[PDB]
Amino acid sequence: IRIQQRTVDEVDADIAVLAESRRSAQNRLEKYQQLYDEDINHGEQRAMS
Amino acid sequence: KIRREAAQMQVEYQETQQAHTQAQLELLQRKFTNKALYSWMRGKLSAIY
Repeated sequence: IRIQQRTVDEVDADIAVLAESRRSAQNRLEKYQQLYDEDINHGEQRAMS
Repeated sequence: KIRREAAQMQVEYQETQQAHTQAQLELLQRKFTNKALYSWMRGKLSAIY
């Protein structure tokens, strides 16, 4: 019973691992979205003009 | 590391298994009806028979 309690500790440690995986991956997601949707900025259109 | 702890407590579990199997062996040898009694049985029965 103690062994399988430790196993439950293993699996919920893994799900915490994946929760902070979500944190990092979503951070990447908003960074890339902000880069893409802003695209080209007023300095670059000024250079082009 | 919690997995390591679980493995180590599995080791102590099986160590306790060996401990009480040795205890079973020693108490079986310490039982009343045993080899000395049964050798008495066989020898006396053989001679008197």
